Amino acid sequence: SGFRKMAFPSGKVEGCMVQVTCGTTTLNGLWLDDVVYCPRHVICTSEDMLNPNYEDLLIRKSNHNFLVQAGNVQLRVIGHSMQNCVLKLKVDTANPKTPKYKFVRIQPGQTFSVLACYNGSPSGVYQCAMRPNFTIKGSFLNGSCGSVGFNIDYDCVSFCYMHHMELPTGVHAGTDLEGNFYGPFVDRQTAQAAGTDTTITVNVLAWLYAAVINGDRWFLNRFTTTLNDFNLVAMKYNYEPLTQDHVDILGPLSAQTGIAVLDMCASLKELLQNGMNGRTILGSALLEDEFTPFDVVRQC
Amino acid sequence: SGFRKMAFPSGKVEGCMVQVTCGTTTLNGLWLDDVVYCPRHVICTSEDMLNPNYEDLLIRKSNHNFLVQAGNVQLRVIGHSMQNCVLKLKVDTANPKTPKYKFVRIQPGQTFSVLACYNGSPSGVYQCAMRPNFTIKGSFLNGSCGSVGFNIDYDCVSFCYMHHMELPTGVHAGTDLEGNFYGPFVDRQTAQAAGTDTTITVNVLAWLYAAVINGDRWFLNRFTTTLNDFNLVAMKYNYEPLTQDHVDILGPLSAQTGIAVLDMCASLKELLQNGMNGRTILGSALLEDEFTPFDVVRQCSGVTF
Ligand SMILES: O=C(Nc1cncc2ccccc12)[C@@H]1CNCc2ccc(Cl)cc21
Ligand SMILES: O=C(Nc1cncc2ccccc12)[C@@H]1CNCc2ccc(Cl)cc21
Ligand SMILES: [Cl-]
Repeated sequence: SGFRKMAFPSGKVEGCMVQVTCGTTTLNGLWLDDVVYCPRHVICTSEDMLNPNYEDLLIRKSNHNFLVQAGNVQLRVIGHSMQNCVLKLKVDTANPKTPKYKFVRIQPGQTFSVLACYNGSPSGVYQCAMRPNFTIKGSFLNGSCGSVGFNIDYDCVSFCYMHHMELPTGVHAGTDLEGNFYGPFVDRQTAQAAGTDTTITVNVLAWLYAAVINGDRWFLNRFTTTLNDFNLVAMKYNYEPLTQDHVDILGPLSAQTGIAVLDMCASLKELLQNGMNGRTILGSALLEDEFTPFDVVRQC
Repeated sequence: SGFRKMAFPSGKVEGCMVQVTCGTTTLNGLWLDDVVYCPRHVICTSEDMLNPNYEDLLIRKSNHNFLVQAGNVQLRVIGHSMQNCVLKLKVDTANPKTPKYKFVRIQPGQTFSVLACYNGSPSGVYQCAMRPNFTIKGSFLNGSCGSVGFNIDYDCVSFCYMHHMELPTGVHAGTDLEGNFYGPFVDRQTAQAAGTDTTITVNVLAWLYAAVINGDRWFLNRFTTTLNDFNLVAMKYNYEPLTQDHVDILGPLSAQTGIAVLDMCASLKELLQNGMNGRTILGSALLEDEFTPFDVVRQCSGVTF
């Protein structure tokens, strides 16, 4: 029993964290096999940042301009290339701690663990979700760029996020490990704003099933709803539309608890209408949306 | 910016997790140097759990009865002894991945990271607090016994908790790494209940400072209070008493934000008597008490390990 916001054990990723320095800029890199992946903005100066021409800045660099430190050992850079917004630094040593890995691009609503690092040193691990507006509500200070988001399945690490920047609202933007940004963001200090954030409906429903599995049924009701009537109500509370894919995904949890997805959708509509009335669900006074249906099945 | 429930990086502890199987029971062990530490209830089965004489059950076990698996390698047990509610299995091989470590007993209100394991394999890491009633609101299923709680200070891992059991309310009970239970609990299948819990006041204040550091000031007010008047209010809302030690501990956060500890106490008093009024603090509608003052400073300063 119990339900916690739980991160994947970070050990497999800790052994990949390195410090990357180019001039006065220092940030984190991910050392996998003989390549160090890091944000390409490590080649920018604080002023260059408004309209950098990364191809122009990169062509002016040599392998020896990149200082890569793995613990107390300096790695030798023997090549460099740019793939979208990530810089790939070929090094002369394969990381002996390289786990079985994959690069996966995730969709909004997906969750992942973040290993927050400063100067190539892991400082903390927390759990995140890719918001529907493609930002992440992380906890990052200056120097955290290059910190990565990941999931572990079996002994395989799926790297899904690399931290690049903080937006004016305090939320974070980054790329997959192929350098493609999540969201309409660019690695430039130009005026950029996150779109209106919405609640991840499928995740809230999954969390309501987790509460039912943990013995909490107070919020249930005798009502059901159509998918269209649910979405009409959900939209008014800034909740993401629930698609038939989401309904299908909740099938296992619906079968396990005996509560049909549209029956749970009706409990959610009523919770949005009434609030919680001094009650909590799984120790929370708000509806939690950073647990996917997969996380719930895995943890419960 | 941002404030998350953040655990210590678990890598140093992952390299210590092993599977311990004795009879029909399989649980987790902590392999440090040439010793595997695990709950002593691994020697128990069905009849045993009811009324267990652990000295009697342990004396009949041979070393070869404890199957210890470290990854895909079986460790050889060359000795066994019991220290309080923890079983120590002497093995022939020192763990080459043994980090710099200490065994520390923590006090209620102190936080730690838990590396939840099943079959000697780490499955998740989460941050939690030792409640004032000595339970932990963890997330544990069957097979999680032997999972450990820890903090990291520089390069030294301080092991502070070993998971032993789940109480009927879904909360968890365990021991320090010397086998002494936190709380009035015993490792036996019997009627046991967690006492009425209280809110960790110093931790709520620390979290209010974290909210101020992150730009949330709506709850601040012009008022201050005496420590005695605050404690009279706090006792009414099942909040732990705030001592002068707590006030001193919050000094750095008070100096950083310009909000005196007793000034933040008057904010807490108004929040307790009036509520949040539809507003949230750091994305929460409840007052969070599982971040210590040190946790807030560490996260808002970026300390690495
Ligand atoms: O955002 C950035 N860094 C940070 C990243 N994360 C959390 C921070 C918190 C506090 C200060 C900085 C933080 C850098 C620097 N500031 C502008 C900028 C513009 C574009 C790009 Cl791609 C990177 C950056
Ligand atoms: O509590 C225990 N294990 C667990 C531990 N954590 C979370 C669980 C969740 C669900 C089932 C078991 C769980 C064991 C088994 N039940 C009786 C018992 C009595 C005494 C002792 Cl010391 C251990 C135990
Ligand atoms: Cl480093």
